[PDB]
Parts: sequence; structure tokens; C-alpha cells
Amino acid sequence: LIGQAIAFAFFVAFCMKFVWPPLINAISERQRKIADGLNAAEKAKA
Amino acid sequence: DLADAQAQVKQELDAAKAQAAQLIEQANRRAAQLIEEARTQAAAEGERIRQQ
Repeated sequence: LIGQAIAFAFFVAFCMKFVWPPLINAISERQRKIADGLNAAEKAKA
Repeated sequence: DLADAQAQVKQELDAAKAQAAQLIEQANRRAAQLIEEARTQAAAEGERIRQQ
């Protein structure tokens, strides 16, 4: 019964510790998608 | 390609200005020549009028 509660509390701390990195990794890709749009805009301007 | 396009834009605007100059000078010259010849012929007319 004690192990149940320790597993509860302790898993969450690890997730919280690992939270900033996933978001950072996720943003770093959207910029690549942005470049195609910028190129399309430049073609339209041309 | 966009940089090339900008260069082309200048390459067209300059020629537009040039042809503008060409046309305007041509018109000015032609008109002056016309007024010249005109009053010369009208002067012939006036002298013949006096002779009459």
C-alpha cells in the first residue's frame, strides 16, 4: 500500500522534470515547416 | 530568383526612362522645326500680299 503511493508521487516528479525538453523539441520542427511557406510567399512576390 | 527579379525591375525602369527621354526630345524637336517652317512660309505669304 505504501509502494502504491510512492509510485504515484514519484512518477509525476519525473514527468515534471522532463516537461521543458519535449516542448522545446516540438517547436524546433515547426521552423522547418515555416521555411516552405516563406519560399512560397517569395515566389508569389516574384 | 527574387534577387534576379529585382535586378530585372531596375533593368526595365532604366530603359523606360531612356525611351521616355527619346520620345520627348523627338516631339520637342519636331514641333520647333514645324513652327520654324510655318512662319517662314507665312512670311512668303505676307510679302506677296504687300506686292499685291
